[PDB]
Amino acid sequence: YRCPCRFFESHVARANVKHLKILNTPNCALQIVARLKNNNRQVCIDPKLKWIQEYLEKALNK
Amino acid sequence: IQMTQSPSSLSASVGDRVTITCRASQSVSSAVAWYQQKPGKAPKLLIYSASSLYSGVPSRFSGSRSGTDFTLTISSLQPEDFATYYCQQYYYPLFTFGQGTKVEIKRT
Amino acid sequence: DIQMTQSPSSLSASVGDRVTITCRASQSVSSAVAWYQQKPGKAPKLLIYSASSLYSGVPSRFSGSRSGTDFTLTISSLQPEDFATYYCQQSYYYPITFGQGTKVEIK
Amino acid sequence: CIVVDTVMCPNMPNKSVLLYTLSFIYIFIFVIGMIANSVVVWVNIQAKTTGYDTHCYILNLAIADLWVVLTIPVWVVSLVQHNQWPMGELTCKVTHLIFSINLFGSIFFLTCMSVDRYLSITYFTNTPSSRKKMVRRVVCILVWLLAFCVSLPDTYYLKTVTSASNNETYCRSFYPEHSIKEWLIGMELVSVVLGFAVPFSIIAVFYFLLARAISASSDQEKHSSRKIIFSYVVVFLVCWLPYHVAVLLDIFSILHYIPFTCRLEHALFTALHVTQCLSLVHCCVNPVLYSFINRNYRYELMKAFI
Amino acid sequence: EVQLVESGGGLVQPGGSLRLSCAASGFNFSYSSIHWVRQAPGKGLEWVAYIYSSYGYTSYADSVKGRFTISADTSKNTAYLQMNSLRAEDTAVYYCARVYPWWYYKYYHGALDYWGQGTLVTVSSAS
Amino acid sequence: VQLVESGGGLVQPGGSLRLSCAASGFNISSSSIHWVRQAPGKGLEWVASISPSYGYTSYADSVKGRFTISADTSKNTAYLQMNSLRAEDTAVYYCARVSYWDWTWGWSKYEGMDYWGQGTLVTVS
Ligand SMILES: Cc1cc2cccnc2c(N2CCC[N@@H+](Cc3csc(N4CCC(O)CC4)n3)CC2)c1OCCCC(=O)O
Ligand SMILES: CC(C)CCC[C@@H](C)[C@H]1CC[C@H]2[C@@H]3CC=C4C[C@@H](O)CC[C@]4(C)[C@H]3CC[C@]12C
Ligand SMILES: CC(C)CCC[C@@H](C)[C@H]1CC[C@H]2[C@@H]3CC=C4C[C@@H](O)CC[C@]4(C)[C@H]3CC[C@]12C
Ligand SMILES: CC(C)CCC[C@@H](C)[C@H]1CC[C@H]2[C@@H]3CC=C4C[C@@H](O)CC[C@]4(C)[C@H]3CC[C@]12C
Ligand SMILES: CC(C)CCC[C@@H](C)[C@H]1CC[C@H]2[C@@H]3CC=C4C[C@@H](O)CC[C@]4(C)[C@H]3CC[C@]12C
Ligand SMILES: CC(C)CCC[C@@H](C)[C@H]1CC[C@H]2[C@@H]3CC=C4C[C@@H](O)CC[C@]4(C)[C@H]3CC[C@]12C
Ligand SMILES: CC(C)CCC[C@@H](C)[C@H]1CC[C@H]2[C@@H]3CC=C4C[C@@H](O)CC[C@]4(C)[C@H]3CC[C@]12C
Repeated sequence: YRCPCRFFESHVARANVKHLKILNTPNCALQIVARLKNNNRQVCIDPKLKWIQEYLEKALNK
Repeated sequence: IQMTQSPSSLSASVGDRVTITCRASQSVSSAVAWYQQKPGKAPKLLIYSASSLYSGVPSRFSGSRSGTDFTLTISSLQPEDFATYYCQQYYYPLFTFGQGTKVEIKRT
Repeated sequence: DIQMTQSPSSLSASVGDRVTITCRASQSVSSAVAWYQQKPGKAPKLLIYSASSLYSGVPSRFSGSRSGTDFTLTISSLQPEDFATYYCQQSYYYPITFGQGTKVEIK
Repeated sequence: CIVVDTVMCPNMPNKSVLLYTLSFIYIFIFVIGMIANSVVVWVNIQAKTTGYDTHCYILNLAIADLWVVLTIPVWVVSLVQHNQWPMGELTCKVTHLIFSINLFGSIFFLTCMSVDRYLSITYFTNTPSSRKKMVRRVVCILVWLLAFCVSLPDTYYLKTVTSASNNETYCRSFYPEHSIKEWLIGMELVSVVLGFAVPFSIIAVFYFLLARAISASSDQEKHSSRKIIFSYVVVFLVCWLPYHVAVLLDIFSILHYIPFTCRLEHALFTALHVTQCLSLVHCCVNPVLYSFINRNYRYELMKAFI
Repeated sequence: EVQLVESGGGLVQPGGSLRLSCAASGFNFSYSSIHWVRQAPGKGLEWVAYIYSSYGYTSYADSVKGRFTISADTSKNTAYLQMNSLRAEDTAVYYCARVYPWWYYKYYHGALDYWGQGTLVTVSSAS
Repeated sequence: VQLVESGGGLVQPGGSLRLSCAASGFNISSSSIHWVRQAPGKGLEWVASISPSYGYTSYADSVKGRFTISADTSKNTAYLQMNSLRAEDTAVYYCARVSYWDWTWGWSKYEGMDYWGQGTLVTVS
């Protein structure tokens, strides 16, 4: 049971993200991966966030 | 999993307190959902997870959770909010809807 | 130290015969008993090390054994060169304790 | 001003061949490890009736390697089924505990033997046999206790879970949600510091010292070989170096220090599995190095068998 | 913007067979899981089954296992439910809904976001 | 291998003496050096032992506190220092080696005093 994300990040705000990505995986289903421009790093976003889920749904819906 | 949903029906007026409950015979990690269906229309999702309101639902609806005991509260019922409310759990690969509660206008 | 009683103190066995010597410990020594021989007025030479492992060079006549704490040495054929004193030793506990010796004399 | 890209990872194309070959080799490891360790224990117990001063570490090491080998059938059954766990939660917990304890014990006894071999020349040379026997017994108890202590925490959190969508059951560790990164990383550090770093450092340093001491003497170097000692050190590296390199790359992938893509998924799955198979030659090679090469052991085995 | 259309309902004599088709248009069909739900006449909703479009992770309810099957065609963006051996208690209205199975640590998202408009299935033997 | 003992010579009661055992053919640091004695017309008796590597020494109960054994590894030598000698200390003292074989480490035996020396006669008048 190996999938790209093993844990979440629940302290990321909208102003601290510059590029999102949605991974579809055979094991862990839909996952998100954000690129924080404050330190240019890559994190795994928590879907529970109010803005993340709605933003991703409009990206997929379109 | 059996999801008992009390009461069988509610008699309430416009603006009065309206509460519905949903007991899970097993443990579901906040993985529930509350829907409403008009008599001749498809259900409309109202709450997911346990309390996260859907995108467009009004703010009156509010979900809660205590161990495994999920409550749906509709503060200040309006005339628009007279339908049948259903309780779902999706923690397990098999989903189960509740019996469904019907809220009816109270008169005399 | 640990006492170690060796008997008998003198063998009168003649040439070509079988000789047996015994040494009984007080406590238990785990196969750490060696047999030495000493000619009159000469340095001793190891004969058996460990309970029974024969030393590399001594004839095959000499053979040791063990039974609990009751060790024994057997010389099958008392060839005339085998008339000397024999000592039993233990190294399992320091201080190392020898036996009383056992002079072998011609009949 | 945020671009929402999407990436769908296809299924694993050619993992079936890898799992087939890995199981085919695990069978040989199991057979050979079982036979070799049983013989070592038998002769170690039965050679005390001939007068030998058999060593405790080489008996405990044989037992630990035997226990680890005993769990290979369970791993193979789980592996063939695309890494799935038909058994229950109790079986997974018990198997993990046994495997972890015995594997850690095996490595610790190797380090202890490395230290004791040098001390037996320099230090335990005028020490009565009874005293050194007592010291070895105390060390054996401590090593077993330490192995058990290290293994317990990981097995505590192990729980079998059925995927809510795949409908497939796995057995993995479910650490507390509020702190998972602090757990995973933490555990890895232990497995790399008490597993490879400290044991390898002690082994390498003390075997170098032993070789130096043997070379200084004349009788010892005439009888003893300086290539078997270097064989000990290099064998430990070949078994346990690639496995930890692969695991560390996996951890760097988890922390998103390396960009993700399907190629890394395949090339890390392959690396982990291949290196896992290699690292278990530990049990097959331990008897062949510490027991089956010794002249005394070979003669004793030939006498006992006949 | 998002449309789900169900077609295939009607009458089915006892022991018959039927095929309901749910055609979707307006979202990434390969990133969503399609669920089929029932509603008996006068009773409440009962969940039937679903399918992961891009991987075929099918799952069935207890009352339909071994009689109902699902198959998703991503090229045409349509999910089909094949119903076999309809006992007289299978009459209902069948709804097609979709989900985005977002990964949560302890479970997966399963709240049916968009529902179709239902198709009636009658299981009776009469003129 | 060969051990040579130097010393001997009669001493006065209460005096002191220093015997030396020099070994050729092996590194003295890899084996323990034992001193044994045999009184006139009596059996062998242990006296002392030393490890020339780190200096671990053991003494018999009879002579503990009067004898001191000390080794020097540069010249492969082991010395026994006898102080407060008494009348019964008259004997013949041998120096022996308890060999240790590295190639038999896992499966070894209980090695004995394979190599001895001619030993010197110590008299205490
Ligand atoms: C077949 C197999 C071989 C393995 C070889 C080496 C290590 N592991 C293996 C393994 N697993 C790996 C998982 C984590 N591992 C934790 C663990 C405990 S002790 C330990 N040592 C690592 C080296 C270190 O030097 C000392 C400590 N690592 C449990 C066992 C295996 O099983 C397959 C897993 C399938 C399933 O999970 O069903
Ligand atoms: C947690 C458990 C189930 C893991 C399995 C560990 C078992 C096999 C371990 C734990 C303690 C170990 C024992 C500890 C001490 C000794 C003394 C030694 O002279 C012989 C082996 C022996 C008797 C060990 C055999 C293996 C042993 C019993
Ligand atoms: C992390 C793990 C692998 C480290 C294990 C280190 C081992 C080799 C260490 C731990 C404690 C050490 C022992 C501590 C005390 C003594 C007493 C001494 O008179 C002889 C050496 C001896 C018996 C040591 C030998 C080496 C030893 C057993
Ligand atoms: C065998 C014994 C003596 C040593 C075993 C290593 C100990 C020190 C290791 C084992 C697992 C480790 C813990 C793993 C997880 C966590 C949670 C984190 O939020 C704080 C650190 C903490 C608590 C670690 C501290 C060190 C730890 C307890
Ligand atoms: C230390 C030595 C003896 C280790 C022997 C095992 C080596 C050869 C193993 C360890 C891990 C293996 C690699 C693991 C992953 C990949 C990625 C794959 O896309 C091509 C093969 C490749 C590159 C493997 C080749 C063989 C490999 C490098
Ligand atoms: C300690 C040393 C001597 C152990 C030697 C064992 C080596 C040769 C074993 C360990 C794991 C094995 C590999 C396991 C998996 C594969 C993948 C397969 O597609 C080609 C063979 C290959 C690459 C095997 C070749 C042999 C292999 C590398
Ligand atoms: C059974 C498998 C896993 C063992 C793998 C290690 C093998 C290759 C090791 C174990 C012992 C080693 C031998 C040990 C001693 C010697 C004597 C030396 O003068 C030449 C090399 C030689 C002959 C070694 C060759 C390599 C060797 C045979």
